[PDB]
Amino acid sequence: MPIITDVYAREVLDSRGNPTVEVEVLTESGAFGRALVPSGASTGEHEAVELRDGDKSRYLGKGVTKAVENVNEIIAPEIIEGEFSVLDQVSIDKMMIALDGTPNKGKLGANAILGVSIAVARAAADLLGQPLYKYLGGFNGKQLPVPMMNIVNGGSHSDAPIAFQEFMILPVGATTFKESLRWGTEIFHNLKSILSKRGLETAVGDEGGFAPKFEGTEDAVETIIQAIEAAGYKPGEEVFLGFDCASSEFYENGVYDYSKFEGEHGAKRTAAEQVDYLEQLVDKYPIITIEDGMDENDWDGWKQLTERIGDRVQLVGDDLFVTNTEILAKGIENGIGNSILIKVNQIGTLTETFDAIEMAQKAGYTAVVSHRSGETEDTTIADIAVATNAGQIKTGSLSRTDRIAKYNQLLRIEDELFETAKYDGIKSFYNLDK
Amino acid sequence: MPIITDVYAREVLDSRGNPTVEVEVLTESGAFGRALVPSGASEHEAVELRDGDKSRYLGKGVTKAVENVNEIIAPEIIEGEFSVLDQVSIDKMMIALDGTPNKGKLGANAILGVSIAVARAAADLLGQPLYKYLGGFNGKQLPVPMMNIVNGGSHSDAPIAFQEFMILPVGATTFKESLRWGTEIFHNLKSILSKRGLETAVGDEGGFAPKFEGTEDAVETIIQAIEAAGYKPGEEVFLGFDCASSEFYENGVYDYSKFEGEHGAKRTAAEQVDYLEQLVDKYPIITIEDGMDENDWDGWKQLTERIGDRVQLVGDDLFVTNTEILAKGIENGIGNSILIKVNQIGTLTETFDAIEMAQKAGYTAVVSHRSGETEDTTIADIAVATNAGQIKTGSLSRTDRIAKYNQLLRIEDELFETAKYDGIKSFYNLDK
Amino acid sequence: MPIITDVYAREVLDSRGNPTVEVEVLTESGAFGRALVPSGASEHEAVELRDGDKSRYLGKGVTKAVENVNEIIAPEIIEGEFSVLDQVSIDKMMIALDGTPNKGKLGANAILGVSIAVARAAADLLGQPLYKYLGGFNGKQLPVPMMNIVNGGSHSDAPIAFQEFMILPVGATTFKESLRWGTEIFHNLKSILSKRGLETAVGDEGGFAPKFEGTEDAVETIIQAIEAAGYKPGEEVFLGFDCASSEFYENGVYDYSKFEGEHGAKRTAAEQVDYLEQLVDKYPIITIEDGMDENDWDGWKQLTERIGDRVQLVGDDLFVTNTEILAKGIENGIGNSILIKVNQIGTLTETFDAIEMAQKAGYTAVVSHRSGETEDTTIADIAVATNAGQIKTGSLSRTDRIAKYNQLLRIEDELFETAKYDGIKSFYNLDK
Amino acid sequence: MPIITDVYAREVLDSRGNPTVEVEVLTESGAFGRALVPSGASTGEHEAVELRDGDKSRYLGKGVTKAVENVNEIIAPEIIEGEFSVLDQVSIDKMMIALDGTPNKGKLGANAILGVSIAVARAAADLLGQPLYKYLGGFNGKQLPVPMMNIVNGGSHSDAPIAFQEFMILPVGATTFKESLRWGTEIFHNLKSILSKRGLETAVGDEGGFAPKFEGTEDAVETIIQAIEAAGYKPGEEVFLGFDCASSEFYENGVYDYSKFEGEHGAKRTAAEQVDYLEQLVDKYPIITIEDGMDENDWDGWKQLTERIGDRVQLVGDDLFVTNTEILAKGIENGIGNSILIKVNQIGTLTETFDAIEMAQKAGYTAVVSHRSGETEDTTIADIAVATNAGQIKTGSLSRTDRIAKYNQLLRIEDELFETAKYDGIKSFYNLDK
Ligand SMILES: [Mg+2]
Ligand SMILES: [Mg+2]
Repeated sequence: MPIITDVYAREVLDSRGNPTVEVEVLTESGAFGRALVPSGASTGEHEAVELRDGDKSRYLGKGVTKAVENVNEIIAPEIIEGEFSVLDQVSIDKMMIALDGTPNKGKLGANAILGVSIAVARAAADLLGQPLYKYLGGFNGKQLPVPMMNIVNGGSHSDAPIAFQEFMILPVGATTFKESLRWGTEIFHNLKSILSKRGLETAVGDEGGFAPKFEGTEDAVETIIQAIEAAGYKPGEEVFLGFDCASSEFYENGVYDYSKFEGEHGAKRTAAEQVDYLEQLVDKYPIITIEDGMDENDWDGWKQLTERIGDRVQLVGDDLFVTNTEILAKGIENGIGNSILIKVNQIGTLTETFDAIEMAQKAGYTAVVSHRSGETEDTTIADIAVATNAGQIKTGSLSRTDRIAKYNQLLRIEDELFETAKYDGIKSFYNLDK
Repeated sequence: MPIITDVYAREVLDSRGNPTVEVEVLTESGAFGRALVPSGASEHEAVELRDGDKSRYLGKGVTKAVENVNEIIAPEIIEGEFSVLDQVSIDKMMIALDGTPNKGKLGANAILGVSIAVARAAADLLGQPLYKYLGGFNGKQLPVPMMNIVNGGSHSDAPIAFQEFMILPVGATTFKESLRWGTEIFHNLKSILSKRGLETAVGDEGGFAPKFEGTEDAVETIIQAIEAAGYKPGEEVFLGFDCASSEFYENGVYDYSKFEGEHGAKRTAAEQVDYLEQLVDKYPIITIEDGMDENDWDGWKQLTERIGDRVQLVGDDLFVTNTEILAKGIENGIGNSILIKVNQIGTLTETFDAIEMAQKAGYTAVVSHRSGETEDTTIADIAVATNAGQIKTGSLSRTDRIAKYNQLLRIEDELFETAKYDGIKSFYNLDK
Repeated sequence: MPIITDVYAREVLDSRGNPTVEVEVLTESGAFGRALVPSGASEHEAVELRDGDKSRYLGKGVTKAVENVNEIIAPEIIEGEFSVLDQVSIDKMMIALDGTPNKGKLGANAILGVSIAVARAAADLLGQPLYKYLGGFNGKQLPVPMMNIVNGGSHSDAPIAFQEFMILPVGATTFKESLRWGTEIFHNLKSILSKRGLETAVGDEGGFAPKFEGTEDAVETIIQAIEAAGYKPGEEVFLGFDCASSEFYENGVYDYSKFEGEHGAKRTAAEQVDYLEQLVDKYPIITIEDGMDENDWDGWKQLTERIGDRVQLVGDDLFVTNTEILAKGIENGIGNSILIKVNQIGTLTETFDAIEMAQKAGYTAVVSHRSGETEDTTIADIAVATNAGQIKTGSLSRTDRIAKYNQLLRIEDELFETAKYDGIKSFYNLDK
Repeated sequence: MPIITDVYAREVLDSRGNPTVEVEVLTESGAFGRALVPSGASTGEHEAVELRDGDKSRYLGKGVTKAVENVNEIIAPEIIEGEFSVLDQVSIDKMMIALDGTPNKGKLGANAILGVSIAVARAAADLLGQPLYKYLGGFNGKQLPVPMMNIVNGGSHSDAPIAFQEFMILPVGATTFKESLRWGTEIFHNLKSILSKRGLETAVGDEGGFAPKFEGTEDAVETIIQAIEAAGYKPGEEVFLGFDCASSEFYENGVYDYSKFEGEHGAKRTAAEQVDYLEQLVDKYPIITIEDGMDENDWDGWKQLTERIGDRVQLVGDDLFVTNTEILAKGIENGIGNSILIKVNQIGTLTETFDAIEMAQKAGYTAVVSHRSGETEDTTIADIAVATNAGQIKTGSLSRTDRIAKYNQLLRIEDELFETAKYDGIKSFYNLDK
């Protein structure tokens, strides 16, 4: 029954219109799994890199035929001839890491390897008749994540004078994930009206949120607040706010240079002034989470920021950790941050992904599983959040199926869990004292 | 074994963030089907059921529809011991159970959910690809895609009357190649827009709504993106419109001033035809959807006599996926193509009847998406099952659209050397 | 197929010769699970049900608990048609069926028996090793074992206050190697004791209770056995205590005179901390269990501030595998590790919640045996399922202990090249 | 279905902390059996010898990697390539005896061979859906054994001035095995109190019984009696006593030298005086069984002892017979003893074990299946006693799971047998006239 008999990859498209890898796994008894890999980075300092073709005359160089070939001609024959059972996730993942033989995964491609890794796990779940989350996390996978819902974009994703890349709402005060999703959409739609009445742009970006021409950061925040209240919810209690500052995008030579995005008179802040500024914002607005508040290399700044607001505010390393456990470990040992953004394709296997989540959790950090800019109809990250009782997810705004499909999968998971389902609300932030 | 043992509905979300119905069907032997219903309409149209509870989802909840499946439709199926393979008796039974031509008591969305999920479960039981279960052994023709790229009319702040502008990669050898071109043209257009300082964020169907100066600006810029990607506008890639002329038609006149400024022409039926013929003569346009008002039957006649031999004329608002109205169009020689919106008629059986009617009249049947979509890909399989030759399932952005394209890629891959992509020969309705 | 068709309990014996509960679960398809319950306690603790019939087993019979399974719990499961895979709903249902927080109406031992046997049967149905069914695909980390070797306090006639002395073979490469070392050290100690004319018979946990002269004699002799076996006390093998200080704590004072003669120090909270720090500075001690009284929260704070960065401080009596109390310890920064006794909380679900809480607070969760054990090996699989990193399951003597060790050997063997043994890195709770 | 497809051995630990062999057998249809071998002797005169590694730097020379290798590299390939069905116990056992080719089993190791032998039988029982006892003994295996329960130790297992190695209680007067076990524990626990009140040692030895510092043999016996009575049972009727004298341990040159263990003034008895002494003890105390009352080589003494008390007292050869049927046969032909201790690993296969039991039974002797000092979680000897309607077992005191697990298995066997179960009490001693 469980021996893997076929592993097949093909070229398909992601939510941005760019090629990506899809892999299908079949066992001798006919259990089946399909995996679609989200967009990645083909160059980087510390992450698994995906393999692109570079053929300027197909898909503007973004085709993934090489990665597809590597699956079909290198990985699949090793798996088939090895007679691996679909249940041996870790050996298969370890075999693929060694077969690529680079820390990068850049010989075979992180996209090739991950497609296989997830396809196998899904096939195993199908074979056992298990919901994926329980196969991945065992019998006690039951906690639905509080979602970080992208609502407004800035920085390099906007023309408006705003340095922070993304603003989010978090419906922590709901009692079920189902309710939390509802609130999200109500707030989203109310915001759309408000923007439309103001004559601002209503079309959406990659994450399915808005990038309107606000006057600045406070305009943006306060308008979100207004949308929360207009929908009938309370900002301090039921719905909270979050940032992805992506501060690396505007940091150079020890200066957080807000004028890269906020125009001539934007503040040029030192590390100590960046912290003061974020503390001010947090004392003013009901902000529960900040991603990349300091630069990916400003560890002293991260330290300062963690010492100052880390007891009562979640601080998420994205560019800081890059889903790398050697870097996460150094962060943990130095008391920097209290949360890590887990991007599955940035590390490249399910096994390594679960090791990062476990490492994070065991240090009292939160592990927030994350979408990419180019997503697919794959809903695996919803199952991973519940499998690990992660307590949080970041999978986009409240439009576009590349985002909504994950929310739908969470609805199905909560439904199926029935009376065993758990939604911890504010207690999901176990990384926080106050 | 094929007897249906569970029919279960659930409230989920569509691509616009509004509630829709999901239905799951199981047979005694463990075969499984899931359907999600696209966004619809709450005359002459199957209607979806919305809750109207101002405190939930702004009145757009579908708990009553979900409840109609679980408390009314499911027990009828289950107690009736219907086989999962008896698609037509199940659909028929649901139409009778609802009792109104509207499908308004149970909801088109309750009914269609079941209808699709039953078919998918049948395909699962039989080990068949869905397109082959639906269409028989000969379902093998991949559609030329109508790819939305620019929006106007009420979907834009720009002074353009027509609602959609489309590209059609007819000249490609395979569906796979044609999809590639779509994306390359689309990405070239994107960077041309940002180089002109125009807006790049997308709407419901994953396309652009840029502030162009006018209809000629939009078209000419689409053409330039096609050429900047290295494809020939006359032969490899054609253009298409959805004018949605019903939107700017008031009191016997096509009032472009509704969307196109203060000096937009007020146009008579004869002047519309002239303008459309002008555009067709001045640009490589192969299809026009709703070029005339839904009730301007005289105008439709005129337009079909004028350009029908060489341009596809698609009724959307004109036929509303209603076979009574389609029959009348055919009998009176109006149009040469019909947009099929599965949730607008409400069953798979009626959808296939509607397609069959169209095809037997020498019309093309263009299976279509809705503004609010889902992760569901059934419309891809319908297109191939009926060798329709065409599909309209959005731009090259948003998984709500791309998922359908991806499913066509899997279908073509699976079909291997039996797969067919006709290109310009897909337009069997066109005398030219 | 996964529906539970039989739940059956039976009176058997534990490793001390006292009655305990055995439960067997069967599914429709023939999948099978057997659990045996370890010895417990008849406040803030799940309680086991004892018969109290002075004419049977000296009042320790469990016929009423067995009867609660067979006449009350089983029919609820069977009539409810629970799937064997629905571990959390079954446990939840049993908690509600009992109704008291104690688990005192049905008995923690009735409930836990069912809970474990259901999981084992699920693992059997799925063809999965139990650690993988319980923990998901990534359960692969073998625990460093806390190996009891010498006993004191109320488990010895010798003048020693602390109840247990342990070795930890942290420096080993594999669990297999670490188990080997345990046995070699233990057998070397045995012959050193018989060469000194000291007692060699073993207690409940398979260790020794020799009449040493004092606490320094015991420790120094353990170290010598470690060195006589060719291992380095500082790096390869560390020591550990279970002081069980609650035992000699009266009226605000740690009264070593309870066990340590007539001139054993009466010690204040501050003087306990000093002494413990002294020992830690003078010997390679990596863990202390219950170094302070179960109710001396101020003292625990003090001790954790003092040595918590570099010594593991385990609450046993302090937390009583109760998440309300654990939460408070975490909130107040007391301890850095919790002893998990599955029968002290009473379900697998609550056990995993308790472990999860601990791990998420940066605490280690040390799965534990009880004085009265059985041939059951589930705690081995729990340790690996949760990648706990540690286990406390006895000395290197008695199958009640060795069976668990043997099961860890099978687990490691089965895991093959995926198996992990972290050694000193298992102490992720320790800043040093 | 029944063909053996895998035979696998590994190193595990016994109840004394020493390596032993564990073997697992699988058939093509997935029937499974696991066997753990108890401690043996690696040298001997007349027994199967187990194979130890002799590597002084692993497990102090007691590792069994060689035996494990022999299973995996010699026995398993013969079984797999031979395509033996799991049901052909005797051919497989005969094949292993010949493959080792020595009377000792010392080439491959008695531990290697037995592990396989039992694993196969268990797999066969699993394959057929049969309780093991019925597979081994056919449909009429239904008699629960009267247990010989170790309670007090002496001789070389004690510092106290007592020559006899072990003292036992036998709850012959109970009506079920279940009840008989209860009585055992009640007596055991009562004895523990009494000893504790006397200030004597309460820790346990290998068999889970006591080795306290009694004044001598009578002190020991009478204190056991006291514990019987204090628990509410009658010494002459419900509970009887037994010995393992292990008289070989203190015999030399025709002298039973009690001073080897009972100090300066211990009696030095001739063979005729040993018999008188045992007869005296039996007339004084309710002793129903004596193991190795005479030396393993003192056949004339054994004769004398059998002629004198053999009609009314059970006399068990352990060191005398060494589970060897050539020696048992000579004993039977010479009228020596009336019972034999069956140690499965001393002979080395299940087949040979059943031949010894059958030989014993057919001579009107009793066959008492026995534990070893180093035991395991294996419960096979419980099934063997019932399979053969042996009527007696010797599997230790009433503590330690290495002992209790056998008692538990007997409880399960009795339970499952239900109304067909049989516990003969005193009539189990069919070898006795009076
Ligand atoms: Mg239209
Ligand atoms: Mg303790």
